[PDB]
Amino acid sequence: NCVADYSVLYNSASFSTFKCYGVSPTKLNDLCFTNVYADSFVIRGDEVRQIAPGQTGKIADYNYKLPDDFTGCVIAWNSNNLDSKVGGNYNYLYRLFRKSNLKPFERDISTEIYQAGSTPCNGVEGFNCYFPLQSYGFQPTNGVGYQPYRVVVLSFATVCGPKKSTNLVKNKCVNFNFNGLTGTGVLTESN
Amino acid sequence: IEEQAKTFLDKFNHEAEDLFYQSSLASWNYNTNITEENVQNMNNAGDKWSAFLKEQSTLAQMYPLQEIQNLTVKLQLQALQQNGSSVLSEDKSKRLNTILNTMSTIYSTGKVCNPDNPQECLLLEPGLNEIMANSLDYNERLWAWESWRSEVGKQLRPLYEEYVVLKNEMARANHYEDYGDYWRGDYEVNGVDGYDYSRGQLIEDVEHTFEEIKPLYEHLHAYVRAKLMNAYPSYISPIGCLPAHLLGDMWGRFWTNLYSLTVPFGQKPNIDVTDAMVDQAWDAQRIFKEAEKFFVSVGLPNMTQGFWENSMLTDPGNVQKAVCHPTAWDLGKGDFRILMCTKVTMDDFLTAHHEMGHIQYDMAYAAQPFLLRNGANEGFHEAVGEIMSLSAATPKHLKSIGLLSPDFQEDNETEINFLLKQALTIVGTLPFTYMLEKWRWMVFKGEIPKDQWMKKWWEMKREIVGVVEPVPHDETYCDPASLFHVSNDYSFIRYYTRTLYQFQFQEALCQAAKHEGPLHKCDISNSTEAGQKLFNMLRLGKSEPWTLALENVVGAKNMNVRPLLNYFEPLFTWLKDQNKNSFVGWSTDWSPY
Ligand SMILES: *[C@@H]1O[C@H](CO)[C@@H](O[C@@H]2O[C@H](CO)[C@@H](O)[C@H](O)[C@H]2NC(C)=O)[C@H](O)[C@H]1NC(C)=O
Ligand SMILES: *[C@@H]1O[C@H](CO)[C@@H](O[C@@H]2O[C@H](CO)[C@@H](O)[C@H](O)[C@H]2NC(C)=O)[C@H](O)[C@H]1NC(C)=O
Ligand SMILES: *[C@@H]1O[C@H](CO)[C@@H](O[C@@H]2O[C@H](CO)[C@@H](O)[C@H](O)[C@H]2NC(C)=O)[C@H](O)[C@H]1NC(C)=O
Ligand SMILES: *[C@@H]1O[C@H](CO)[C@@H](O[C@@H]2O[C@H](CO)[C@@H](O)[C@H](O)[C@H]2NC(C)=O)[C@H](O)[C@H]1NC(C)=O
Ligand SMILES: *[C@@H]1O[C@H](CO)[C@@H](O[C@@H]2O[C@H](CO)[C@@H](O)[C@H](O)[C@H]2NC(C)=O)[C@H](O)[C@H]1NC(C)=O
Ligand SMILES: *[C@@H]1O[C@H](CO)[C@@H](O)[C@H](O)[C@H]1NC(C)=O
Repeated sequence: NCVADYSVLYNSASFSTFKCYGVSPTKLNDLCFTNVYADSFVIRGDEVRQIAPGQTGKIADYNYKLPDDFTGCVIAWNSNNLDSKVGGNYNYLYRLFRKSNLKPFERDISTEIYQAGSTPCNGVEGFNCYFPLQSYGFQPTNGVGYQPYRVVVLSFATVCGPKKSTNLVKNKCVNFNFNGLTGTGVLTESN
Repeated sequence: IEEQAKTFLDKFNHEAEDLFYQSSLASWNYNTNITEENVQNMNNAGDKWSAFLKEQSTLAQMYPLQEIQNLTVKLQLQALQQNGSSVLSEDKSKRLNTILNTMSTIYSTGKVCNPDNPQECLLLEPGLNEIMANSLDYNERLWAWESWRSEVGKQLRPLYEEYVVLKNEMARANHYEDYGDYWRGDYEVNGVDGYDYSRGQLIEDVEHTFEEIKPLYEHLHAYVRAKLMNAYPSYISPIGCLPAHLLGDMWGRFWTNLYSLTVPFGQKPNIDVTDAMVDQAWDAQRIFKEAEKFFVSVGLPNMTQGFWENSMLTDPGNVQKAVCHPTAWDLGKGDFRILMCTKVTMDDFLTAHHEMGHIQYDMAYAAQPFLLRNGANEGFHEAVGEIMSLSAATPKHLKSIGLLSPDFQEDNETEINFLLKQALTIVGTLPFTYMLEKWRWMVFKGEIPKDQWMKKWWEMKREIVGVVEPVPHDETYCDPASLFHVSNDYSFIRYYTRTLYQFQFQEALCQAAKHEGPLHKCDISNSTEAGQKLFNMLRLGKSEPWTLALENVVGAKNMNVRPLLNYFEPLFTWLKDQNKNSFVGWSTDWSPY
């Protein structure tokens, strides 16, 4: 239920990489659709390479699966100056292990100790069983592949892009389009 | 079963790198800002790093290595599961630590008193080594050389006779039959098919290559003797071994300081570019950017940007307490940086090519697992730096990078003046480098007993190096321990293998570069294949073994010395005309006293 200026994101100078995976970036004004959800998170720069349609590895298999048939887009930008700390900004959390492979758009927030091969386990994470949650200690001195990137995903009726309007020429023979009605004529101020 | 071992080491690789980072951050901050407040910080960070590392080792030990199939996970289990230390009983561990601390304090604080004037005393580096490097009074040197041994070296005797026990009991407890076999273990390779390698085979291949050096060394020795006979007349026989106090430092480890006494053509000035560096008014930034211009010219990667903000290349503007020791840092998290105290000199320009050549290694394997981000053996990690030094020392690079004028000229008298200074450094040390490891290998196995230690040492100085005791020694002395590499617990075979590999790594890329002359004249600039055949090995680290890595660069399944000897065929061509009336090699039986 809003008009979505999506191409202004694509034309802005701040973002480091942006791509779309069911749509071209010039058609981002022409889109109209029922509902969408926007996603956001902070991740390491070389691991953003997993955050495209259908891919494998770490985030894509154990946190956040994108499908090969993703009608959507992803936008990513460097964030050292706010999202890294000299002591390592361990507030950001990632999953290293989980059974099965995630369904596209699947989320999980529960955890149990991983028990690879076969063993019982009740805390401690000592031998053959592992706590799967880990923290990302981002530091302002990291090499580019380990620097923090701010990342957004767009999961493409109520939401058309911006409907462009021209100047309005009066007293002349003109072709015209007013909302959805088209014609040709002379336009004059009525009483 | 393997997924337990994979998930356990995947967790090590995600856990460890953070702790490695905030340990090495305090160590970086200490070395650039030296304060007790940063010493205590780097101590208490390094403590928590070790307390993690040793715990993860006893966890890795529960996983049976015979349940593994994959090669990667196997080498990372074997790197973390290894004891080494902590196999000793707690008292014997502290006794070894007590001996190590005692040999460390003896070597670092060892004063030598002047018998002409007892109120003046010298430490080793700030005075006693200076005599050996830059004085020509035979008796002042002989005093400095024998007084290091008698007033300091003697202190290490009763300690080395007990270090050799506790280190062998440590090796044995690990099922390495001696501590020499334990140090040889770096070069070992297993289960890779064909490219496997043995601890004992390292002895056989060092001794199979050493005899190819001897015909060159016995001409270079007879030449260095024929020149030392003019600097030290009546003291030296025309056929003799060389008196050890005349070899240019406290042990005779390199002949490079004998140049001014030994030079082929003292009437021709050997090349420099320190003048062109100050004529263009270069700084550390320019020197290292001209090095990055060399690296992008062969076509290796650029720096990761953060190298320039986070490295230190000159001293600070403050009269800040910081170490001037040029050091390559990999901190983890992709953070590569150099720390040094640089000064505008062509030696520092070669340094820049060398230390950025170390960072190109640290950078290339950075996608490999953390337990695997190291040199394929301890000789590779310096040989990969020194090829970038040697390519940059050439008159072709120096003229084409604009450091020599277009109308500067070079001649055959200049070519031999360079090659002899290379040989006094590269060839003269190889006998010593084989000899020191061989003596230690034979001590740790017990082929030399404690009642023949100093006896066999000097019999080997006379048989391998052609060098004679200036003054008699017996089993009250410890001349091996009077050197840093013995008293502070360092393996030394890395220098032999590196001094082989440097010339293999050179000639492999000289073929790729279409090089047209003698091996020293080679430059790997503007080329693609010379960067590409190298990058195939540089991306490995430890993730594939050195025996296989040599086949990717050179096409050799094992180490060779031919390439080194080919870098000296033009100098041997000159020695064969100079030395015709010389006694080639030496009489082992002569003595100066
Ligand atoms: C060496 O580094 C330390 C810490 O990095 C400096 O010590 C203090 O650093 C804090 C920053 O957290 C400043 O607020 C203090 O003013 C510093 N102390 C002093 C006495 O200035 C220290 O200054 C550095 N060394 C030098 C010579 O500047
Ligand atoms: C076990 O060995 C296999 C191959 O012998 C490795 O498999 C490769 O894994 C990477 C990423 O893990 C993939 O991109 C490759 O395509 C795989 N190769 C093949 C041929 O399938 C595997 O990585 C090894 N195990 C570990 C933990 O490294
Ligand atoms: C590391 O050293 C120990 C000896 O200090 C090796 O033997 C184990 O010793 C512990 C007590 O410290 C015993 O509980 C274990 O039962 C011993 N191991 C076995 C196999 O029974 C240990 O094996 C060494 N590590 C390796 C890789 O061999
Ligand atoms: C450098 O090059 C010159 C020219 O080739 C060498 O001079 C020759 O030396 C040989 C050996 O003594 C003589 O047979 C020739 O007669 C010399 N040439 C001429 C034109 O007279 C010179 O000896 C070379 N020096 C070195 C160190 O290689
Ligand atoms: C090797 O690389 C250097 C660096 O690009 C080349 O130097 C250029 O040479 C041309 C003509 O010789 C000059 O006009 C340029 O100004 C030089 N560039 C720089 C940055 O100084 C050199 O030509 C290359 N060698 C070959 C054989 O191509
Ligand atoms: C390396 O950086 C320079 C600018 O300093 C640039 O010209 C060059 O293209 C970069 N190297 C590569 C491989 O692109």
